[PDB]
Amino acid sequence: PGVTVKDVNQQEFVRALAAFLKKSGKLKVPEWVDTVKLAKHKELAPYDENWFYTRAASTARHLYLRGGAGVGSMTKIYGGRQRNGVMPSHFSRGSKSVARRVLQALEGLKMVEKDQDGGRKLTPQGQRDLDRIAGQVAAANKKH
Amino acid sequence: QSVQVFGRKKTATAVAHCKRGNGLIKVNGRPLEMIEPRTLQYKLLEPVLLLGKERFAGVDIRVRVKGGGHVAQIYAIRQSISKALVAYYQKYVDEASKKEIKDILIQYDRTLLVADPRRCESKKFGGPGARARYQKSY
Amino acid sequence: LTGENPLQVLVNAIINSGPREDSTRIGRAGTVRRQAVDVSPLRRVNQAIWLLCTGAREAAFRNIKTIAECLADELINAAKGSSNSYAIKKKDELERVAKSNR
Amino acid sequence: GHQQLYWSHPRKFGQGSRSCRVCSNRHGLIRKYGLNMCRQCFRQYAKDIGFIKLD
Amino acid sequence: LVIPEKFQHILRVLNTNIDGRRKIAFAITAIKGVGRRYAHVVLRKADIDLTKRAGELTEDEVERVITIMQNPRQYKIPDWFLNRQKDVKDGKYSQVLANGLDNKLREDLERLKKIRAHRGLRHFWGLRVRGQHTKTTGRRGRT
Amino acid sequence: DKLNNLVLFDKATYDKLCKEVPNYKLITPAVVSERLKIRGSLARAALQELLSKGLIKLVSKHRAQVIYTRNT
Amino acid sequence: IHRIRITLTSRNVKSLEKVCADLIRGAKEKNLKVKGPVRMPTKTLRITTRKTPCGEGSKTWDRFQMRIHKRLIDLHSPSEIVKQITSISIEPGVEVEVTIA
Amino acid sequence: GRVRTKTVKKAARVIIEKYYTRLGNDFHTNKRVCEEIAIIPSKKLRNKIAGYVTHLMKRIQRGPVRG
RNA sequence: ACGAGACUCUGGCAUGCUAACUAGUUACGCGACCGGUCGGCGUAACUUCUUAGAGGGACAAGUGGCGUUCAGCCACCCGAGAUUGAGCAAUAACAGGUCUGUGAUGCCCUUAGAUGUCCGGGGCUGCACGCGCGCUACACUGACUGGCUCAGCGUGUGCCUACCCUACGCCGGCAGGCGCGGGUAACCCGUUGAACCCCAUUCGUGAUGGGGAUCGGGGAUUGCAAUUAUUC
Repeated sequence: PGVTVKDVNQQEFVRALAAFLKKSGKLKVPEWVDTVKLAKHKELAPYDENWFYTRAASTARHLYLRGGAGVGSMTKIYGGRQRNGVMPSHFSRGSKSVARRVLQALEGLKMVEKDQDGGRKLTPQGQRDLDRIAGQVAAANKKH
Repeated sequence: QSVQVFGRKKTATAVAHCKRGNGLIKVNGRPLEMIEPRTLQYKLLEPVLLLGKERFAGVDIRVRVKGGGHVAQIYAIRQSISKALVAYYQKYVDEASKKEIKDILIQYDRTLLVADPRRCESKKFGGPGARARYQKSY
Repeated sequence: LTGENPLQVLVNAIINSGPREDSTRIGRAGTVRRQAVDVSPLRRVNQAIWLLCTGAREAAFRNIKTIAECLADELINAAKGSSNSYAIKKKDELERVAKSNR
Repeated sequence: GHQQLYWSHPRKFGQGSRSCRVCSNRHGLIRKYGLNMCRQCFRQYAKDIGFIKLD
Repeated sequence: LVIPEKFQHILRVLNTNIDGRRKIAFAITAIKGVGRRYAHVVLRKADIDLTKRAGELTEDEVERVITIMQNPRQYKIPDWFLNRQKDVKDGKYSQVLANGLDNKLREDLERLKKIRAHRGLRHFWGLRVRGQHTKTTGRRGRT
Repeated sequence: DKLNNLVLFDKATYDKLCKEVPNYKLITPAVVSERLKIRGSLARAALQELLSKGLIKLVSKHRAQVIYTRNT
Repeated sequence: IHRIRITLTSRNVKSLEKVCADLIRGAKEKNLKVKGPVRMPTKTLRITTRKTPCGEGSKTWDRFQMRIHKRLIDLHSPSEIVKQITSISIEPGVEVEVTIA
Repeated sequence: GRVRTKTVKKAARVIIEKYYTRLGNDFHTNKRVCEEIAIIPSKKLRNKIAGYVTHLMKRIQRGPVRG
């Protein structure tokens, strides 16, 4: 028993996990979080319907890796161009309306919350919870 | 004491703590041909088809694999496994068996022990880069 | 998936296609002929398939034979064993033209 | 007046506010690392300051 | 997964006759308000897909989107998704007729002419109302 | 050059063109794309539909090429 | 606490190495544990100027360069001994700083 | 171009005509001896001298040389 | 005897050495069950990744061939590497440029607005390419899953710098005019705050989705003007 957050690959087990978290149905969608520009480099946006879970994925990966961060310093990792017409490129950022309202829709999910030094951080009860979902699905249908 | 150089190449590194343990077949902790970038996934399947299942029942290689760059992080796992087999066989039974599997692996491909020395070179006067010069008018 | 002997793809390309002569510029005035030269395989492959790849890319830009299926035709007319390649036919006809310098 | 004119609409990009610390000249200034020398005076005094040509 | 969808002899959405030569379901080259991020907002707020066989299909998506975009202020969202807010020649995001004039609608010829502006001559003579440089570069933009 | 080929589907021209893939020993993406004069995505859909009924074993999905194998 | 750090900064490595080795020797003569010389990434100060005082001739440049090497040694001793051991007549050009934690 | 400058040639000739018995046919040992019995202010120049000394002793092993 | 070379800096290599509470280990471990290591905190391994120093290492050294069998040249195993960048750089000269870099200067001379001052006061940047340097990728390769590849060179504040680099919270949709902190720096920005190449928005062929033709808005980085060069 027991699995680690950085042992195996992520796509399919988070597919199952985010499918469960989208079929929960308790998430009443904030109505001012989809019209967001986010970034210019994207010609489109995620349609997984775990899209709020996608900015949550950015927060989760880039705060587990290096703590004490928000959703703007989370990308130093795609350097090169952002050919944006007449002005030069920029470095990634994060919309804070999106963060406010994912925070308002993330109470009770025990994933992440505002830390005590700015940004986001994994909750201890939530950390136990996510290790528990990992282990339980490992024992049940994903890693047995 | 402790002899540990693990694997590295170009920029990336697979820290290979070699000891006794489970030693299951895993790359980045992940299955045999399952890596997400999906480009160079066969390079490890080859040797384990020759010896047998008993040989990897006690070689735990715990790897901290960090580094962006395919030709760096890939081609460093082959270096890491070559050094793992070399150290295991040298310390345990004798260097003749290490001689043999190192012979097959290294004479199989030269480029493990040798990295590319090529690196971006300095920019110079009166030009957009290292060798190019600004257009000369008359 | 071929089911047959797999050597056919490698051994059905060039052994009759392979250019075996070319030529070089002439004198100080005149371009209507070209002094014959032939090489050991190394420079004949160098020159002939440099010009082959260059012509194929300059003219075959916007190719209907585009990648994700660009293995079959060239891997069957690349290595050895046939006379069926088309830029190769250009260079072979000009090879005969150059061969006429004897 | 002096106090009715000074620092009213600020000189947030003053170019005549600096000069070479050696020759009182305003062009070719090198303000990096607080040198505040014109480039010619800097080339004159570089060896004394500690800058050397290695490459 | 195959569809008995037939050859689309006639493709009329906005009362004009153009024959889409290429593939179908993206004949919006003449449709002015569907696609990219606003269409993605509509998609996330609509939950629809096109999992049927491609090649030959039908295009109710653009009709529905423009129909709901007749009154795009229903959600009381300050609308930065549209083409021309604050605009002259129509107070609200209302509807006007006839196409072939979008360039004219992005260069309103009456008020600029009546205000006697030199930027008006930039707009009208074909010069650069922002001021790109023209002699050799910037030879696209006024030619 | 508008491609006006046999694409129209009526009561008699429907069931006479979409039955070429599963009835030949030599089926390849090259033939269907650059020689069969109809879109190869229809061939991809036909292969996927044959996959759906357990004839082959899917491995991975792609926008041009289809990867299946069988072990029976 | 006895946490004392000595920070040495100089533009040359011979004199800096001599002073660090002398400090380590002085600390190790006495029964005094000292954390070895921590070598900082030796920031380099570059200044590129035009060679000509006028604006004539081919564009030639001078790439002047200043290297600043810095070391840290951490140890545990009473301040009387650190005052004793700093007095070693450090050669000119080696900035020495002593700090307490 | 790998032509040895007259500096290394003269230094090697002096070394070998003064210390003929210590040197041999091995580059490593010749390099070490050149370290011992001469002051060469450069490691590259020392290696060049040692290499030309090895070449010169290969010359001498098959007969006399004029310099 | 100068110059060339040597030399100096710079890369490219150390399962060797010197050892780092600022970035990188920990199984006398808790933040885990149906025996796979789990990120403000967990740092008695003299360190492999990082930093930088004392050294090592390459010499046409080994072999074959050519050559007076000399100096050398070519090829090939072995090798991290079989000439990586640069810097410095003779003698004799240009009536070369600089008196607008300089209390570096000889000679000779202007306005009474000493170029002493007067954030007093339309001097451009316009478009017959009259000229010169530039702003400049051609469809599966051309492009979107904050998408698991990816940076490194460096800069940064209270002596005339009260004109520093910015994290985090302002939430009209994120740089942002308001607050509140960090950093004189391997310490904070920073594992470098609206990123490359890539990715079923997709073209089974190509004037379309595939790449920007003047050129209007939603909130404006906040600049004595900006339009008669700042601004998404």
